[PDB]
Amino acid sequence: VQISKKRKFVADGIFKAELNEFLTRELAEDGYSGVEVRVTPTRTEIIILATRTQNVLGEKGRRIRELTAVVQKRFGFPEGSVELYAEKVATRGLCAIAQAESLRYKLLGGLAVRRACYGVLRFIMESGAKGCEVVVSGKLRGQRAKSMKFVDGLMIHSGDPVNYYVDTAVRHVLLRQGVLGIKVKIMLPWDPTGKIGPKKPLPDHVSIVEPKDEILPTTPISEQK
Amino acid sequence: EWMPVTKLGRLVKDMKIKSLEEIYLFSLPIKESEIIDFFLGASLKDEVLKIMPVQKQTRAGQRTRFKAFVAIGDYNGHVGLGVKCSKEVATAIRGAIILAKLSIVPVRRGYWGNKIGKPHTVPCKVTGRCGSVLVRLIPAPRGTGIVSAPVPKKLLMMAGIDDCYTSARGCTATLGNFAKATFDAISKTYSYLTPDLWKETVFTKSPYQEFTDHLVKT
Amino acid sequence: FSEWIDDLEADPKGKFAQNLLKKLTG
RNA sequence: CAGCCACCCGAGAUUGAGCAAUAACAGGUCUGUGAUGCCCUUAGAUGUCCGGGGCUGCACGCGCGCUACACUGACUGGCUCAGCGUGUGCCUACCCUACGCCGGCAGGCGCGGGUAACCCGUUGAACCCCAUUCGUGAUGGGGAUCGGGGAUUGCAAUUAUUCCCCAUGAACGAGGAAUUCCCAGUAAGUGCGGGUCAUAAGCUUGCGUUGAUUAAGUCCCUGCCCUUUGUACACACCGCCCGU
RNA sequence: AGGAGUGGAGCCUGCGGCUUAAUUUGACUCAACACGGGAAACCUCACCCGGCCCGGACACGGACAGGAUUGACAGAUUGAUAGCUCUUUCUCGAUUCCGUGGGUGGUGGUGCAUGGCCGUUCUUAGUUGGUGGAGCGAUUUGUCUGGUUAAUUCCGAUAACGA
Repeated sequence: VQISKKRKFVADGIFKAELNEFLTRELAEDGYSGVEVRVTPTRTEIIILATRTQNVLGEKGRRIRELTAVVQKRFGFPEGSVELYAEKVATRGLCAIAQAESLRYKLLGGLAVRRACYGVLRFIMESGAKGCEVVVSGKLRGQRAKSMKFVDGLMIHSGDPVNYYVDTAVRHVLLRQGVLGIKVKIMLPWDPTGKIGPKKPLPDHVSIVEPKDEILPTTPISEQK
Repeated sequence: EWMPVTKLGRLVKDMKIKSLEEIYLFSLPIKESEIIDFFLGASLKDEVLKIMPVQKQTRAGQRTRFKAFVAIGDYNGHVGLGVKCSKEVATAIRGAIILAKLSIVPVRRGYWGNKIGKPHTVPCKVTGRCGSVLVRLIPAPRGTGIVSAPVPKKLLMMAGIDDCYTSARGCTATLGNFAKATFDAISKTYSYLTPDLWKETVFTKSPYQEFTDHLVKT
Repeated sequence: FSEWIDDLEADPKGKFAQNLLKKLTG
């Protein structure tokens, strides 16, 4: 039943990858954003984040139970030890996956690709992110394919901060004429006390507290207590 | 909320300047479009004359920017022209609108023959020049309208000119030069010394001098 | 609206170039 | 000034990598894709089925290393010492290694030490401090080419692919014009765990292991960049273009 | 300056010419040729042969309820233990069969219609706005004569300033 810790760790990572793949293939239509796992003694819960909670629930709450049984039956775990929650994201603006899927489903429904990209850029910048880029590549006008960019704000591409200050999301739009590749890079802002962005600043950013203005003393003036 | 950056902006925001004409009288540079919004920003109409894609050759492709030529002006006595180039068309139009507001000039209107009513045409024949493009405005009788190409017609209508004859020479196909030449011709209307302007100028107190105390104390 | 602006920036010198530039204002 | 060069001090007075921008290449990948569009498809198939069938086939040269040229060392053993790590299984059968004996070898049987720095193992690995020959060599090194004996996962190992002993054993005095990679625990000589994998390495990777003088410079052979400059090039010199 | 010493001289996956049924190819300077994480009997096998289920669901016609495969030893024989195909008809019970397609799957093509991933320019030191200045404009300055640095690194000069 038990195996060494390295193999169990890689197996848990594999299970997380499987779960995320199945969910992003299933509920991306419902504004799916992300998944997470909590493990208690002899129990495992998996939580999800998606914009449209009522749509992701469905009717009679049937989808959650159905999918939970699916994963329970898929991964062979002891039955009754898996439960799937229903949570909404903190915001759809600072999440790269959510905006990538929004752009995807604006593209599939029929719309000028550059109108959709402009709209997603405006939506990102009213959301308060420190910057972003979106690249839509494929066959737009003609038979040749030209990768097409949009940037706003500022984006960093190097060092360690890209590990936590930049969120990357790559997706595909399926079209009658071809497949469009969509890459999205978002830069989270310096957001302590709430953890929507990083709690730590950019390592190259130095902030100086402003000097306090006080009356410069002339003579010792104390009062007895 | 407009927070002025210049002395003229502070005077305009604090209702020290009562019209655009006091600013024009002293030839002060207007560097904030909020001054123009304060004084005329209830009758100003903008119009994008052109979007022109220009290209700079580079190692691995042509960098393409878009230049917006935008005319602005309430259709009475004021007109401006702005040209702004940027990588985005919307940003270019926004910048061109700001620049056209910054370049708004007073338009002098006169009479063709007898002087019944309000002025309707240019006071005299004026000529504007821009890169081989020569635009001549000639006073016309009342009710003739603007006899011009569409590009100068837009600016002449936004300037409040009811009727005017025009002549053009050069490469007027370049809309930017055509527009700048007719803007020069329009702006030369008030710089022309006609015999009704021979009266000696009675100098007044400049805005920076007449409200220097307000600027110091605010 | 901005649809023409955006499709123009995709192909500034494409087949749909004079049309879109004119559709902006003319 | 920004800095540079030495010295005191200090462990360290430049440790080594990871990530790595515009904008692009009709670079590669439709043989990863259950990411795939449009033609070829729609059973006289374009698959798992016997694996039966093959790059382990040969008249020369280019292309990444080791053995080698020895009295700088093969050589009897006296030996004292590593680092990184995979390691007995919710369809995952395949696991690294001690007690007794046998046999030169592949291995054997009883519990087997392994949920870990407890097990391998105070990882008793490479050279050398010595012990017969060689005392200046084509041989004992080069066993690279042909005989014969065994085991452990293999339904099958033929074209012995896989692991040990016996002998006939070949240029090898600095190795063609011409070249590749190199600055301090560094070029190198050596073993170990992996992608390899049914024990599976001549590749690679990662690790230690004993470990080196020219170098602290410059713009020549080579390139990439910058500035000026010329252009009739802009599909950008693999350009453009003249005449027969 | 040179140091392991290169191709040198036997034996490497590997490439290139290689008949044959195919020795298959994809990938030609650095930026292919111990690369496809390629030491292959079998999954690396794509390619040469004979069988394996049609992976055929709508329309419409058959014995139309008994339609037809696994039935170790001998016989029909590119398997006699695949009945793979035979005079016989040696077995689940009607989801098996045929024709215009249909939805299918092709490591079948086009990477010169596309993705993503990677290589490369390039791991050098480059790149770009805003405001200001110059030019009718494309553009230019900032982004520079110098010194300095591993570095567009920073000084300094300075129509630029601040990024």
